[PDB]
Amino acid sequence: VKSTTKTQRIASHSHVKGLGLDESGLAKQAASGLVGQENAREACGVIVELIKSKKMAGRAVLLAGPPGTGKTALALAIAQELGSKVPFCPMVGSEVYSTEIKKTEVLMENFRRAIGLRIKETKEVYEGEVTELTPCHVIIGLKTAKGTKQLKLDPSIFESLQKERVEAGDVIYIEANSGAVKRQGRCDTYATEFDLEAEEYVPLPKGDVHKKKEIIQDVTLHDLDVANARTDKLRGEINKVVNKYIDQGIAELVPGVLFVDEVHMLDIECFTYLHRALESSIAPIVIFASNRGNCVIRGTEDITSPHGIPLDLLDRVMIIRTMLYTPQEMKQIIKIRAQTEGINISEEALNHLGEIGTKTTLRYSVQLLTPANLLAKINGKDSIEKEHVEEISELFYDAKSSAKILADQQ
Amino acid sequence: VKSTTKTQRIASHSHVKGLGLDESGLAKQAASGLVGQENAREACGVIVELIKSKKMAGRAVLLAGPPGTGKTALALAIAQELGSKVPFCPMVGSEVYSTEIKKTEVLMENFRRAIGLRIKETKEVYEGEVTELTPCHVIIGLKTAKGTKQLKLDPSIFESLQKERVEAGDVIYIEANSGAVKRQGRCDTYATEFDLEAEEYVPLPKGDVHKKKEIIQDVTLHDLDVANAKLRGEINKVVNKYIDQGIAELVPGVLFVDEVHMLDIECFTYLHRALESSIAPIVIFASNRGNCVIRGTEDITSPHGIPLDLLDRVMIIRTMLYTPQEMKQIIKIRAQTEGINISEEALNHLGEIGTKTTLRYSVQLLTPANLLAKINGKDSIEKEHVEEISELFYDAKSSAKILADQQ
Amino acid sequence: IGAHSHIRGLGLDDALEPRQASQGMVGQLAARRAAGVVLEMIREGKIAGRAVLIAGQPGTGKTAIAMGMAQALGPDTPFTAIAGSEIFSLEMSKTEALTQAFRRSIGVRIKEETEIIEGEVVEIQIVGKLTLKTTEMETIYDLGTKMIESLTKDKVQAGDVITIDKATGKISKCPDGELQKRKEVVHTVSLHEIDVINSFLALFSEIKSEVREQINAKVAEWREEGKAEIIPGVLFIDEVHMLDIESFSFLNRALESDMAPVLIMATNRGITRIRGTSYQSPHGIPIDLLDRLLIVSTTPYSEKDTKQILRIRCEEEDVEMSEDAYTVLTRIGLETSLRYAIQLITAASLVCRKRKGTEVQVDDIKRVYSLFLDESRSTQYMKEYQ
Amino acid sequence: IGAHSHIRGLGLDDALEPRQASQGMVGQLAARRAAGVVLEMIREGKIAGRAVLIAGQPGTGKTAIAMGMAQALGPDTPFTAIAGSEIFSLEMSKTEALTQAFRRSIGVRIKEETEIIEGEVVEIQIDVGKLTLKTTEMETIYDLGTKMIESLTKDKVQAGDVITIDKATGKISKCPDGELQKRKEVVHTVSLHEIDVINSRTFLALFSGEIKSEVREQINAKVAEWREEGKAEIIPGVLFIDEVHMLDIESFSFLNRALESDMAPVLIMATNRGITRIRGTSYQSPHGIPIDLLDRLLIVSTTPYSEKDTKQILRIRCEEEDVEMSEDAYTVLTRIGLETSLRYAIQLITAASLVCRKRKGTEVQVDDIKRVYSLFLDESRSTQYMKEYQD
Ligand SMILES: Nc1ncnc2c1ncn2[C@@H]1O[C@H](COP(=O)(O)OP(=O)(O)O)[C@@H](O)[C@H]1O
Ligand SMILES: Nc1ncnc2c1ncn2[C@@H]1O[C@H](COP(=O)(O)OP(=O)(O)O)[C@@H](O)[C@H]1O
Ligand SMILES: Nc1ncnc2c1ncn2[C@@H]1O[C@H](COP(=O)(O)OP(=O)(O)O)[C@@H](O)[C@H]1O
Ligand SMILES: Nc1ncnc2c1ncn2[C@@H]1O[C@H](COP(=O)(O)OP(=O)(O)O)[C@@H](O)[C@H]1O
Repeated sequence: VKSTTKTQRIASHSHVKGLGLDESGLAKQAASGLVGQENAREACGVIVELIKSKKMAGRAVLLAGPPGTGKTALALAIAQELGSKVPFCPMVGSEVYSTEIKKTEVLMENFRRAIGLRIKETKEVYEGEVTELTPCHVIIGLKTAKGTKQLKLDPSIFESLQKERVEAGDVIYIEANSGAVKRQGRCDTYATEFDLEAEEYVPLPKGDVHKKKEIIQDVTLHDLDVANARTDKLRGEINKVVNKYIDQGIAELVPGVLFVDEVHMLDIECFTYLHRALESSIAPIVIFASNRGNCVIRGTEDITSPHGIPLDLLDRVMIIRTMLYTPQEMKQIIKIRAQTEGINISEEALNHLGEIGTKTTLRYSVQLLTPANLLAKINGKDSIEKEHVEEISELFYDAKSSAKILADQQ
Repeated sequence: VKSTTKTQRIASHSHVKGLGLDESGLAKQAASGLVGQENAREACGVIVELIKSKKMAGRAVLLAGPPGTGKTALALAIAQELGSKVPFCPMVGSEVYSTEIKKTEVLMENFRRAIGLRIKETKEVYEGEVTELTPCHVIIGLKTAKGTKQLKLDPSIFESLQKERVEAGDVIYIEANSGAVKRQGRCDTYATEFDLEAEEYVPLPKGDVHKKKEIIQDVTLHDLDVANAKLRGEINKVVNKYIDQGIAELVPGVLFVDEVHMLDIECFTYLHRALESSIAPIVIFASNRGNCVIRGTEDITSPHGIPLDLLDRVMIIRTMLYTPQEMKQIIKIRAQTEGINISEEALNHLGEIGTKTTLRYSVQLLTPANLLAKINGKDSIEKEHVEEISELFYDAKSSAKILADQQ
Repeated sequence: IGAHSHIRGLGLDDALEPRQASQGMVGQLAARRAAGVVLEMIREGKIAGRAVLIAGQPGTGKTAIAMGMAQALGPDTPFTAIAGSEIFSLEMSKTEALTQAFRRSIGVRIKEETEIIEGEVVEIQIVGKLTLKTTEMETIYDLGTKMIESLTKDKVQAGDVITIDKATGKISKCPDGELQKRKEVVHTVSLHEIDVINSFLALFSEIKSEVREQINAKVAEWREEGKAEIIPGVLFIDEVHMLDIESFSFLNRALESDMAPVLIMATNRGITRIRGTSYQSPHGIPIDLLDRLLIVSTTPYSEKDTKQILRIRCEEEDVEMSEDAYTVLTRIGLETSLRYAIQLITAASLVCRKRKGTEVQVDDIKRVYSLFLDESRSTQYMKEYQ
Repeated sequence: IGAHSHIRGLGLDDALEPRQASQGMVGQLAARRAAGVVLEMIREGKIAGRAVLIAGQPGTGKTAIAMGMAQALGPDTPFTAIAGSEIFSLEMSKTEALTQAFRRSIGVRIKEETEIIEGEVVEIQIDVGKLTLKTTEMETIYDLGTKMIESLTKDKVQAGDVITIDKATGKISKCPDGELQKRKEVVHTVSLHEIDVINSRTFLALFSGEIKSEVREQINAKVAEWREEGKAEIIPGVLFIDEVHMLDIESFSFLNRALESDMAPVLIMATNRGITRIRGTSYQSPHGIPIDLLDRLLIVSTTPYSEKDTKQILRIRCEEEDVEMSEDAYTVLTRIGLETSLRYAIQLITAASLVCRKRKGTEVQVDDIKRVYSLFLDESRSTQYMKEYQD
């Protein structure tokens, strides 16, 4: 079915591809698009190992740190480290307070988004090593064990292949029955020292170009929810079918990571639901994140407990701190984000952006990039200079600065 | 349909017959039963001109002033100035959220009572100058341009005429199809210095006694709603049909909302949306507080409780306080309207009483004072009677002070 | 209705360089530059999943900048200005109020063939005829007495674009082509307009959901066919601090859709407790929404810009003012709100007409100032009483 | 398809004095006068709770009499001619079929509002512009168009060209000489069924049904609204059910229900069977009708046809078919219409015409008649010989 994921939520940290740790366990300065704080990264690796050892029975992770210190980045890194396709469901605690739907529905939906389903369906794929892409259309040669097998990939599937950024000398399979193209990687013939076997330089396929390959379909329970909806009855129906598929041996359940930011905004009832659900075996992780200390648990406006979580759940939570970062790490972070977004920026501009992030936050500094490059585009330049960053800083403000500006007069 | 109007509420301002300002724009000291409050009077005149110019585009008026300074009186004067039969519906916000009913329905009915209908219908009435009043089948002579007509009436119609205090030389019309006598006035033949043309000394009717008079009935939507007892909507459709036919001319009234500071923010939004429409009547507020907290917010404090949204569309008219002279004048006017003879020293004591507490208290003191004077066999009220009445009944402030003082 | 109907764009020239006085906007160069950046970001389509909140004290043109941006996006781009308190209404729940506010901003430009009775007037023929010339031919196209009166109302005889059996419009004397310009007028009808159409004292004496579903289906069908053109507009929510946490969550949800219009909010509090919950936050907005917010701050006004604004407004209200009157009004608008200053103008006009004058003097301005109290004076005077 | 397309009233008049030819109808004077009696009964309204049954052998004019009655009642009175077996359909039940038949027989003369802006065109003004229009009241040059002025130019200009709402232009006389922008009560007899079809959502529907009850309810409420207003004047039409004996006992009770309403149209039935089995029961009744309905039945017997009458009727039909034939060919056709059914004679007419054109003639001769007589047979002959093969 369709990938029903709020890409905008995780769109800010698509450069992170994993936790980036050594075999020993330590974390390097920068790896897999993760720079800066390392102790929390080692703790996240420990949590991943605990998951793989099946020791995370009814426990959770709570990431305590100031805003803009990589909490969501660390959760995404954990999700990546458990697998490339492992579901990740980032959420805020204030979104349960809906005006039409119940907090039960919102919490159930966010739980369902966080459980993956590996359905393997044997389908005839066009696995081959792309040789040429002559649109005469578009006839493409597919080198395989038999050899180059030229087939006309229709302009539509050719544009989908371009959406896969597929070039010559690349071993991929093109779903013919579904009319889709997906990048497996390049060919091992060009594997350099950084390119190894059975990786983003995959070897030449050994077999017929059209091979029935079990397509591992990564779909979440809520991804299957939208289809039938096009209701409680619908909920149960999919559950039984998925269960049966699991028993048969074609569907493998993969619990994901459910990240809840601003945990202090959940009521006592929501915490009870979270505890009840995470008590179950299938339940994914619940990675909390708190921007404050001791707060009064909402609903009971007399009792204050650490991080706003009730004691029954706090005693069953593993706490990981995060560091506030420094200008050099923040500048490296901005460099990575700019490379991901495709913006050329001067070093002095990077230093100014880093100091701005230290003043207000990393979120603001990251968000300032697009407007600055875009102002430079207006000016007719491709590179961002210091004056552009200064102008954008004096044009748009951050929440605290604006509030003070008003208070200065108020 | 019986007129559904809170006669008691407006009964205290029956002396008010208009705004009492000249054509130039400035207001005279005393006219049309209105004394003082010159600034607010001119403001009300300006608002009247704006309403008649249809330039009140989604706007309202807020009357700010201390208790007992004629805010309700000024609203009634505005309503009178827009027309004698223009609807006027006063209401204090504290009764929107009654234990039963629904705030929406209460505000709905309040709005309805403020929208009138000028139903002009041509009915052959017996408009003629009563020459003689023989009650036998009551052949009453009605002399007109055609001449005296011994139109045989019924004892019920004669009783109705007696209820209208119709005498000889009284130019009255007796709607023939309904047998209702309504005293238009006397004849212009007996007009004197005060008696004039086209009033309680109306001139001789020109034409046949049985003339199709274009009689206008003043009735608001709410009266029809109560008469027909959804149902409410159906009454609207019939009214629209009536207006479309060409005999119902809509006339928006004035909705006076006192104690506005104690109204829900939802009610404020509803009032805003209602006044957005073009057919909407003028919504006039009144308040006594300052920057009191909005009702349903608990943290935003805005002038007079009004939320900033509505209050950005509001024309504030300030009302001043009355000095002893004005208080005494107003008390004497109210006494005259009630038929009360009062001495000047009594009026002075009443004025100083009003200065301490309120004009309401001084006005209310009149009736018990007159009854006490009547008991002692005196036709007038002396200073002793007012002293005794003040010593008998108290005012909220003084009694509260007494209770707290002992505490 | 009315209000600030004098701005038809941001007036920031090109390359985000506000040219001071232009299409209304006569100040706030920083805010204008930011609004232009936001507009061209919207054009290039990288504002998805974002919003704009304009902070500033009352009377600094927060709504004016939003209206200018809406005009700059397109000549017929929908603009919907509501207030935070506007949602807690007796008839509709906050859900319905915000849904209506959103659908008010989603405009549909649907073509509609019409036989505009147009022609370059060569002679103003008086009920009767009216010579009209086009590239198609020239003939004495007949009009009514009121149609010719409106033709004289417009500049004579430039034009005129007389829509079929309807009013005219001044162009030049030169609309040409066919005497029957069978032009499919692209009517911009907002989703809410269609919804109300499918569904005169109704306000004195809310739509189920089936009508909504039918409206959505039909609009989608037309847009897909190529007849309609869904063009998201701009939704302005003044007094955003009045909104509570539950409505903020619905706003967050609605910003996720593909049809979501550009969301602009205005606030003037800072560090105010969220209406829902008991947690203080800037401008009373939950941080989940504040993180992805483009903040624009409107600076307070100076004397010369205030006087220019007043000049424009009097030009709009057909009132001539004495220069001393203009200076006194400017000083008033600096000591009090601009809104009160604008209110003063209409009352001064009637005060002038009372004495049968042609231009308002300072005396009328002072008389009306004494007549109608403003926000600050009324409170001060009331509390002192208490 | 195009049968009975010449029966314009009963053509008797003269205080119930049927003329031999009148307007198309020739012969069957007996039943014609009886129909005239019924016609006055409809006008006087003393037919409520009663029905008419025309008995007679096939092809004697029973359907033609019904067509004349509707025309005689009014130029636009609705007429519904259905067959008894038409109710046995798999799509609709007997209830739905009969309900639909009654609906289309119930006509409503909705006096549609038409703002007729007509007027003798003094000058054809091009075009979206106006057009010089003049009437007896005043000359008010009025609004026009291009596709419309194209129609006006395509029409006779100038010949009045009465314009109704900017759709029609009557080029009769210079007659649009009233008020330039006047008003008209356009007579429109929309059958109750016709209103139903408009509301019904659904060009191949006949190939790839049944009106919903709620749809029926709404238009019934609507019809009352216009009727009270004064726009719609319900006109009771004539419903003709051929082959009435085909209907079964259950349907007959339904007819009783529908005939006891103020909207019930005059029911005319036709059958050529004597005492037969009542469908749906095990009894024998005259005409295959239950006694309850038969008691209150105005039964008129159509006499068989005479020689000269058949010849005259043929003469009328050929004029509709634009066929010129010899007198001998006429007589042979009349003889055919005597030994066999009149319908068979009409069928031969058109077929013989193409015979004449085959030899490139103008007037059909006796030779052609025999050529088509041998080609296409009559139901009696086909059945006669064809059973002969069986034994
Ligand atoms: N360790 C990290 N590595 C790379 N990018 C990071 C890291 N931490 C934060 N970011 C950047 O910060 C932004 C996300 O903010 P984050 O701090 O993860 O959320 P939170 O404020 O909840 O901790 C992203 O744009 C991301 O690029
Ligand atoms: N300007 C005025 N002119 C004449 N009478 C007035 C005036 N103002 C008040 N009064 C009288 O004093 C009264 C009390 O006023 P009140 O009802 O307290 O006004 P509000 O409460 O609306 O300020 C009324 O009964 C009215 O007759
Ligand atoms: N840039 C501008 N150019 C011209 N008039 C303006 C401008 N900004 C505001 N105004 C006008 O000034 C008055 C007060 O500003 P307004 O937009 O109401 O303030 P705010 O929205 O900040 O409360 C309004 O009449 C508005 O139209
Ligand atoms: N009075 C008449 N005048 C002219 N033609 C008639 C007359 N009566 C019958 N016909 C002819 O006879 C046919 C009548 O159809 P008919 O067989 O009576 O219908 P049914 O199916 O009810 O028997 C028509 O084709 C018509 O041309």
